Amino acid sequence: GGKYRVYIDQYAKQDYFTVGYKGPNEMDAGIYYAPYVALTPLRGSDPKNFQP
Amino acid sequence: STTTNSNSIGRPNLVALTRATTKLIYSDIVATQRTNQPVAAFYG
Amino acid sequence: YVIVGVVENIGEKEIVGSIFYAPYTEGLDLDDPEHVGAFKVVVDPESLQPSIG
Amino acid sequence: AEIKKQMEAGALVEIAEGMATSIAELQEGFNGSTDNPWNEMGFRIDKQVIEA
Amino acid sequence: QINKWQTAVKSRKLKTGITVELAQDLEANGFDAPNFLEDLLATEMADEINKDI
Amino acid sequence: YKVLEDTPFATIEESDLELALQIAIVLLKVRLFSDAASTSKFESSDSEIADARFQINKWQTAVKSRKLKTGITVELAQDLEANGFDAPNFLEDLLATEMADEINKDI
Amino acid sequence: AEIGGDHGYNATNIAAGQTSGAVTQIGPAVMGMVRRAIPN
Amino acid sequence: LLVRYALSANPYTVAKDEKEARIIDGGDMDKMAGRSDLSVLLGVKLPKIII
Repeated sequence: GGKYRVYIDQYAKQDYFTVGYKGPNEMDAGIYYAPYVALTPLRGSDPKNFQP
Repeated sequence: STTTNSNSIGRPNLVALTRATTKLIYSDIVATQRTNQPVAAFYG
Repeated sequence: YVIVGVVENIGEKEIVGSIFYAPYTEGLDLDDPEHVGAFKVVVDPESLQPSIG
Repeated sequence: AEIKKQMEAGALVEIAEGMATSIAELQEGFNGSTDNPWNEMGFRIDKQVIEA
Repeated sequence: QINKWQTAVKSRKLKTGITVELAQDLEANGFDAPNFLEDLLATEMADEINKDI
Repeated sequence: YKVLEDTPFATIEESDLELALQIAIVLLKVRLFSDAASTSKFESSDSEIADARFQINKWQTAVKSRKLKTGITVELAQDLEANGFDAPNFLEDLLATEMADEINKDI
Repeated sequence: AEIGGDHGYNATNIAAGQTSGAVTQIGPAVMGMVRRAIPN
Repeated sequence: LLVRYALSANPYTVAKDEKEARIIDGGDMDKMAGRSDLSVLLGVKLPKIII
C-alpha cells in the first residue's frame, strides 16, 4: 500500500506474518544486532605436513 | 526527589595504569661488548 | 648482601669487569637491534590463534 | 506435524544462538583443552553423463 | 704470558600466547595489544637477564 | 639451586631451612642455579619453553562529597567592610580555606 | 596460554566488567540511550 | 560550597579477605586499611610535653 516494507521469510516453518516497527534512529529498534568483529579471516598451515 | 541514587553510570574513568616492574639495572654493573660469534674468548 | 666491583672501559678493547654478559645478535636481522633478541610468531594450525615468543 | 503444532502453540519455539566466547576461544585443544574441534565445510563437484 | 677465557653463548627462551579474543579485548579496553604482548615478553626476559647477571 | 659440595648443610647448624640455604649460598656449598640453557635445550624438537603470563585487575571507587556552610548576617557583613575587610571575599576565603584544610586532613 | 575468557552472562558481573580470563574490563561504556517519547 | 573526589587506593593494594580478585574496592578502608606497599608507616613512642 506504499506503507509497509514486505519481506519474505523464505524458510518459514508454517505460515504467518509479523508486523514490526523500526524508526530512522537505530536506537528506536525493538531488537538490535550489534557487531563487534566481522569475519576476521585466520590463516595458517600445519608445519608437519604444510597443508593450509 | 531525584538524587544520585537514581543516576546510573556508563563506565568509571580508568584514570591510571600501573605496571609493577623491576627497575632494570645491569648496564652499570657489567662491563660488556657484543660477541659476533657463538663463542667469546677474552684475553688475560 | 653488599657487593663491590668494577666496570671500566678504556677504549676499543680494554673492557673490564666481572661477568661480561656480552650478548650475541650476529646473524639475526633485527629492527632496533639494540633490543638484543628476536621475536617469532607462529599461529597454530588447529586453533588459529597466535603464539609469540 | 506435531512439532509444528508445538511451535504454533509457543510451547517449543525457533531459536538460533551465538557460541559462548569461553568455549569458542579455546577450540581445537587450546590451553590443554580437548574434544573441541571447529565445525567445518567444503564442496564436492560431481558428474552426470548422457548419450544420443 | 697470555691466557684465554672462553665460553659458548647460551640461550633463554620465552613464549606467551594470547588468543585473538584476548587481543581484541585488550584493544577495546585501551591496551595496545600487539605491543602489550611484546612488552610482556621483553620485560620478563630483561628481568630474568638481570636475575641471571 | 645446585649443590657444589657434597652433603651441603652438613656443617650448617641453622634450623631455619630458608636461612640455612642463604648460608649455603654464602659459603659456596650451594649455588643459585639460575643460568642460560645450553643451546641443545631448545632445538631438541621437543622443547619446554617457559610461559610468560599476565593479569589485569582493577580497583574502583565512587566519588564522594564534602560540604561546608557559613552564612553571614547582613549587619555583620557590613561591619566587616567597616572594619577594613573585603566582606564577600573574606567569606569565600573562609570557606575555601576551611575546606582546603579538611581536604589536607583527610589525605 | 592467556585467554579473554568470558562473562557468566550475569548482568551484575557484566556491569562490573568481570571475566574469567586475563583482563578485567573498564566497563561496557555507552551504546546510546533511549528516552521515552512524549505523547501528542 | 561543595567539593567532590574519590581518594582511592592505588592498584595492587589488596585486603586480606579477598586476597585475589578481579575487582577490588579501592575505598572500603575497613578492609583496605593497613595493606599497601606504596607507603610504609612507623609510629614513634615519645615522652610527653608538659602542659
